[PDB]
Amino acid sequence: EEIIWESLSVDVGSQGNPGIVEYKGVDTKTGEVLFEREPIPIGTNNMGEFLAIVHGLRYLKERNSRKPIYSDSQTAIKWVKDKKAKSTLVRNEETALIWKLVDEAEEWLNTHTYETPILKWQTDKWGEIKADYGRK
RNA sequence: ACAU
DNA sequence: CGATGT
Ligand SMILES: [K+]
Ligand SMILES: [Mn+2]
Ligand SMILES: [Mn+2]
Ligand SMILES: [Mn+2]
Ligand SMILES: [Mn+2]
Ligand SMILES: [Mn+2]
Repeated sequence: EEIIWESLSVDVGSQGNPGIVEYKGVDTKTGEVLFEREPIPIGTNNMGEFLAIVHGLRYLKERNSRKPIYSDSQTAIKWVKDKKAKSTLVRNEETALIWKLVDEAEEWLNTHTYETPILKWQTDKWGEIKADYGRK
């Protein structure tokens, strides 16, 4: 209903799907960019959406912040809840990097706690999430 | 049918 | 038009 402006917004960006994947996190209120992941040669949109949330959790935890995280990805929000990224991406040499990062993100979830609310950004009501890359 |  | 997901 109401945007929680005191929040962190995260989003994937890509060149192809599967393709080059990156992600960033921004202050929902100001748009200030707070982190940006270096492009990963091959990944899926949903893997990046997932890594973005987990990085957000780790970022806020390190800084003792209780802000929620917004993501526009139904899939990634569920993967984080389940602590299991059920990606269909083949495991081969090409995809080894992204799969390592995803496996490690899952491992972090299974060994750490958080109270961070993970909220659905309501794109249909509010427009693009503020971490969007503007490529669509 | 919803979300990317 | 194609792909990734529940
Ligand atoms: K969107
Ligand atoms: Mn997104
Ligand atoms: Mn795994
Ligand atoms: Mn986007
Ligand atoms: Mn367009
Ligand atoms: Mn489009």
